[PDB]
Amino acid sequence: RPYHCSYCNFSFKTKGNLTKHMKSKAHSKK
Ligand SMILES: [Zn+2]
Repeated sequence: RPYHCSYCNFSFKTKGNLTKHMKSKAHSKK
């Protein structure tokens, strides 16, 4: 999908959600 984590394979539906992943201390402060 046009929304795949920059690490995991957590495929979201929109930027808002995907951002929620990068938002938390997941792993993408870069
Ligand atoms: Zn991830």
